[PDB]
Amino acid sequence: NKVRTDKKERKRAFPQRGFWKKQNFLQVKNNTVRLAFAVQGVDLLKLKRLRWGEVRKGNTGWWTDDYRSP
Amino acid sequence: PRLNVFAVQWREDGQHRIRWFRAAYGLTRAMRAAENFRKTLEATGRVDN
Amino acid sequence: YWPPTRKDRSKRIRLPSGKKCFVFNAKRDQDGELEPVLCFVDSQDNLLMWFNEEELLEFEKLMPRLESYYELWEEKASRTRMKEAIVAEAES
Amino acid sequence: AVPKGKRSKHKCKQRQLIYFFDQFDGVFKRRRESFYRSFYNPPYFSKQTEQTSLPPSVLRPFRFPGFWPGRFAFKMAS
Amino acid sequence: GNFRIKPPGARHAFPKLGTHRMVMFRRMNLLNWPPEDASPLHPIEPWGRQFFVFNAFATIDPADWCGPRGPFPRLPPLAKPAPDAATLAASPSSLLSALRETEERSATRTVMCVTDFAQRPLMFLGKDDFRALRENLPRIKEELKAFKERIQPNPVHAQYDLRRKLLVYPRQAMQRLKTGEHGGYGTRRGTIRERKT
Amino acid sequence: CLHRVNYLLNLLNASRKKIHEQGGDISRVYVESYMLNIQGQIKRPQFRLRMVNLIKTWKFAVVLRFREYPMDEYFHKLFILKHVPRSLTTDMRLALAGQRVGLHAVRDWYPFLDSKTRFFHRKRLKWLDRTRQFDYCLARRVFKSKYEENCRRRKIQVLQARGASDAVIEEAN
Amino acid sequence: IELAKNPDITKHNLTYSGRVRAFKPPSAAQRWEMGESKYAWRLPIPNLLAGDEMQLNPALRIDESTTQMFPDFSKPFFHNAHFNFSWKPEEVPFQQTVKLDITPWRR
Amino acid sequence: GWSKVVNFLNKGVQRRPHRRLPGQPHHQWNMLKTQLDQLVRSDRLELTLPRAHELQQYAEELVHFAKQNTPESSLIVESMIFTPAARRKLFHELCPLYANRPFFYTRVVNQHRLRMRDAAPMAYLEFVDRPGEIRPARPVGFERKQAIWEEMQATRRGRRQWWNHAKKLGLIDEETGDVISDINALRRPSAAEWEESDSPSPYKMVAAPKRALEPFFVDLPPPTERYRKQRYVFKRFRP
Amino acid sequence: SSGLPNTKRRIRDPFWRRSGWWRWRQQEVKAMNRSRAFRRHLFPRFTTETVSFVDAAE
Amino acid sequence: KIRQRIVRIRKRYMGQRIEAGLPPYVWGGPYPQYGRKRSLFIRGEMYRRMLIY
RNA sequence: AUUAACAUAACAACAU
RNA sequence: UUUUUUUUUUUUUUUUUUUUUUUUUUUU
Repeated sequence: NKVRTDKKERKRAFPQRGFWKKQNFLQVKNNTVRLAFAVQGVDLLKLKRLRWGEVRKGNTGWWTDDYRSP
Repeated sequence: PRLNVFAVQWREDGQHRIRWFRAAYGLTRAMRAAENFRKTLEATGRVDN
Repeated sequence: YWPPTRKDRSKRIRLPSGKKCFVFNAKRDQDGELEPVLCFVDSQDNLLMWFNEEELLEFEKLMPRLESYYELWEEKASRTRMKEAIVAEAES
Repeated sequence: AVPKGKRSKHKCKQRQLIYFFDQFDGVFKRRRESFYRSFYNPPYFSKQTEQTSLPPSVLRPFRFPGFWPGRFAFKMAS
Repeated sequence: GNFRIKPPGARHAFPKLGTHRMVMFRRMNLLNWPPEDASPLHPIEPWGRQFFVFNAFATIDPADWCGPRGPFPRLPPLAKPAPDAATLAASPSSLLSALRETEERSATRTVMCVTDFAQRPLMFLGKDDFRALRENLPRIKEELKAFKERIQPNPVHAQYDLRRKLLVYPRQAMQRLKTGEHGGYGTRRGTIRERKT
Repeated sequence: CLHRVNYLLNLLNASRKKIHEQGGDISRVYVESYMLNIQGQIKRPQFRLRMVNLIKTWKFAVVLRFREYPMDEYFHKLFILKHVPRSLTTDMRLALAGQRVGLHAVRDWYPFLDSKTRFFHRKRLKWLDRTRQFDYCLARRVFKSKYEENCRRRKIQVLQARGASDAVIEEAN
Repeated sequence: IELAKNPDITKHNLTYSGRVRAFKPPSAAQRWEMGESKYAWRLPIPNLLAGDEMQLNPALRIDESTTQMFPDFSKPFFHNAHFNFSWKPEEVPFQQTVKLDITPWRR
Repeated sequence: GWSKVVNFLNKGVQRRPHRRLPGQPHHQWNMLKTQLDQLVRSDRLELTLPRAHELQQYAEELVHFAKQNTPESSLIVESMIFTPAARRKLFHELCPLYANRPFFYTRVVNQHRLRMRDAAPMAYLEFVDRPGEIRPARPVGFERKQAIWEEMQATRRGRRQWWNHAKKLGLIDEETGDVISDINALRRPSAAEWEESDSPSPYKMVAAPKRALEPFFVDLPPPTERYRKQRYVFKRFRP
Repeated sequence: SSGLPNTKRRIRDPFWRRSGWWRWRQQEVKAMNRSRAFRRHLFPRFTTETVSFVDAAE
Repeated sequence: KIRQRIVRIRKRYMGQRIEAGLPPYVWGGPYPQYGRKRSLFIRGEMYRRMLIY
């Protein structure tokens, strides 16, 4: 509970090895959001990955700089 | 469904008797074994009529 | 295995572009089974793709249609050069 | 079973050193030697951390400039 | 493009269930793969393989080329520079417009392309190549038919049959159900009861 | 390769940076001792089949002391005692292996290069001493002069790297 | 700061809540009453109005990237491929019916 | 623990040839099988040292049985791959490569570092004689002979050391008792090469180091850059 | 080696030794260690003065 | 385990064809009968009745 | 800011 | 190729087999 009123803190006391990861569902959700922005034509992943002070117009990256020697 | 096995019902000397047939080895194999057992019963003449 | 010896391929057919092609038995991607295959290679002898009898027969049917496109698109291509040059040679 | 009495300070003290030696001879000493070997090789660079991490490097710095002969810096060009 | 930029309505106009779910995700990555000026794709029956004719961008002469760079060498394109900042400042266009400026390429190289089910480039063919390939078609059918005869069956089946005929084949038990207080005897018998008149 | 050791690591790094900014020579700084102070505890509930245990967490404060070794002291520990740190020797060996120095440096660092060289050097030192051949004061002066000259050249070259004028260089040093 | 917070750009594509499955009742156009006809395009009267201004032919607005080729009736094929309705076309050959056997042992 | 138990228990214990893996045998074999295909598709994989020492056992056998070019061997090779891309690469890029290599096509490199999250050792499992390799590989075949001859001709010590060995290879002229002068005379055609079968076009390909280049520019990122996806998605906590 | 610490390691014990580490033996061992330690120094043969350290605030 | 394996390949193939956009063709052969109840026939009557109403 | 229990450190020792 | 008794061999030595410790060093 958000209010923190139930007995949900009992189990947490004991140590655990690991927990589930809903990757399958999360991936789908992310994909749907990505699609919803792509139909408009804006890259979200690109902006979520670019270096702080980095400028990359369009579909460009490290690879772009290879052939662009001059 | 729960036992996951075939059964054969036949009457002998006015008494009901059922035999087990595990289908773990194969569905078709168990089905054919049960059918052959019933046919053997009828051929040897151990079913009331 | 890849390199076909003299006794495992037919005569190579050279193209104007330098691309070569031959007929040999190739392991299909399905299961790796040998079947009659039409292998295509570039100038540097690199595998690009392959077909089979079915594919080739299918493609032969479609070839006529594709030819019209070559003539059609050419016009466009030509006209784009005129559109670029008319302004390149009049306002440079 | 259950303890019959309380452990003295002395015992604990002894145990402390015992444990420290035990650990040192088997964990720490091995780790130190493993760490020190990597120096010869270039540092490790992670692809994941590229967003914030500094560019790759090979050359190692010198912590003791007092015993560092030879040139330290190059004169500026005209 | 496989998608309409800035489409009308408040919802997608295409299915988003089944295989289409995957296809949308696959195609969203590449919003510009299919040239605006391209012939319709023509897939083949057996294996997903499409054909289409398009126009490619020009390139700089190899003479003027620096050299291969990076793990994927590629020749540079032939394009003019964008307007400079000094001219863009005086231009009446907005900042948004000015920032969004790009180069200008020349599309005058007509070529035929073959892709997979996924519209993945595989090979490129020109007019001369296509014309040359047509003259060798009859010579290739005979070679294919001749080579078809060299294939032989798989000896796997025969070896397995001989193996099973002249070898042992142990079989283990399955479904060893336990029992409670009362044990089993292979067969069971029912009960008999009388009616109450 | 621990997690909770980061807390100590940060203190170490901050102390080194502060001492360097204060102008002290970090190459002559040693850890004297330490001190631990209890702060408190944070207890938590823990239910069981027939009881309710109490789980808690530790909280401690670490106090560290640093001391700088004068030249005199430094000399006696490295030249005589041969109690050189490991970092220095590793650096030296690295440079030697990588060919970052000439053939002249190997011999110069021979007294402090390897354990075998240190031991043989110390034995020769003892023999020299017994033979009335070794001068303590002369060796100390040579040591100190070499160290000070290297330190001075480092700063002079660093200042020259910026392209400063001769007057600026003379006023700085 | 949060690029995901763009309701204007994303439009109704997202739910902005814990709605895994969206709900959309039938549209006005979709409904029978006051709904667009499936056969009114070919009428004479609408074309009059639509003079060099709009094409009412539905065959000129079919997506090519999400449509399959026309199969053969003789050959097995799906119903949903092109049949956008709920009635079997007369073109389709006769189809047989299969009845489940509940007591096959009686044979 | 105590660090002493490890030693006490280990006394008189034999080493295991095959390292144990988490799961049933059927699972373990599957795991190793899939990792072999993934190794074939990459050229280097980063794995734990124990696991790197284990996968190399099958990494060698795959290439050993791929070079036979027999129906029987083909079956065994088939029995060790999943995806078609790995089959294609193994049969089109690796088989030609190791034409002259008797064995030992892989190696293991220790990183001498511990994982941040696990404190575990790390290692690299990279193929031999591949682009961007960690270290160069030695020559084989005629290359080896040329190297040896070069070594011999360099200095006297080499000559002396290789004297015995050279005899077998035929680099010593028995008619004069001296090292062979012309080394190109020992050139032979390898399997990797193409046997002899016996333009003014504008669309001509341009020679370039790995593969040729087309005379046209196509707006397309590399194969490894045209398919993006989030590596991991955060899972919000439920307090 | 490979994912396994060496089995033939030697772990020191500060309070026990196979050769004997009794109270009586400790004395001797300490004595010898101290004796050896002391001798490792090399003091000058000639000095002009000796100056000690003192803390005025303390 | 084998059935769950074959299903995947079948599905994959079919999906590939759908992506390709080829004519919709299936295996027109004798299919099995995993069902037992006449759900479709029993269901039609309810709609008939409802309509009547 | 604050006593004890409790926790750590520095100095002091030689007939051993 | 490994393990085991369901196989095989011995039933002798005890100042023997074996072993962690060179002791004229009476105040390390």
